[PDB]
Amino acid sequence: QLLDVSRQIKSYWLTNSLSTSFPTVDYSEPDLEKVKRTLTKLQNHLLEVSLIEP
Amino acid sequence: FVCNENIYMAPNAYTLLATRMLNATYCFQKALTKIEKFPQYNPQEGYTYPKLSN
Repeated sequence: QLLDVSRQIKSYWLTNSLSTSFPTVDYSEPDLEKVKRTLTKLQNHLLEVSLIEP
Repeated sequence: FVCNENIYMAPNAYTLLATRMLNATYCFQKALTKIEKFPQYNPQEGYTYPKLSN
């Protein structure tokens, strides 16, 4: 019965909320530039772009 | 007494009450010993009874 109590208490100490969201692999933070050049190029694929102008 | 062409001494009350008490308590001892070492307890999992199949 004593161990039965101990498991209860252990369960109570793990039912509490996390202080924070957990860390992960934030490593190799992604570039924005290549994404732009790729999207803009593919969208302009086989297209004769002629600048912008106002 | 003559128990129909038969003779039996009159039993003492305490001897046979205690006799039946003996028989009962013996059945109780056997009742305990057969099931001892069988409730495979685990706090995590209750009173498991290991089996060949479910």
